[PDB]
Amino acid sequence: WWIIPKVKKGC
Amino acid sequence: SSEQLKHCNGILKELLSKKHAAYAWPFYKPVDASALGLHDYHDIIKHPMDLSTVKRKMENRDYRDAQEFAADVRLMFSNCYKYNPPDHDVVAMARKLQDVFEFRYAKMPD
Repeated sequence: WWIIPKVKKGC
Repeated sequence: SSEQLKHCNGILKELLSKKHAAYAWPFYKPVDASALGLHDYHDIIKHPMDLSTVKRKMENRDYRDAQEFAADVRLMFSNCYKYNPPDHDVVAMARKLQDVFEFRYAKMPD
């Protein structure tokens, strides 16, 4: 998933 | 021939496998521009592509040769490189998944 869309992944 | 399309299907299955899921997941489905707040996506990307669309085309016997399959997969990466600045995580993920694709596609049976 995205913490910030496109910018930083969370998973 | 059909042998080259089997090689393409093998690559597709690999790209969708758990082995590469950590960097392949952004490409599993079409970019949901509205959900991600990317309201300029479809003005910049005129030919969206993703792995679910490639898989649908493969299952429907849409691809007639390996070059057509490769063009779609590479279009998916190209869209990512066009829309996203290179310092964003999605670009690092695309580059790694394209590494997987290009190194195996190059082993096409002759």
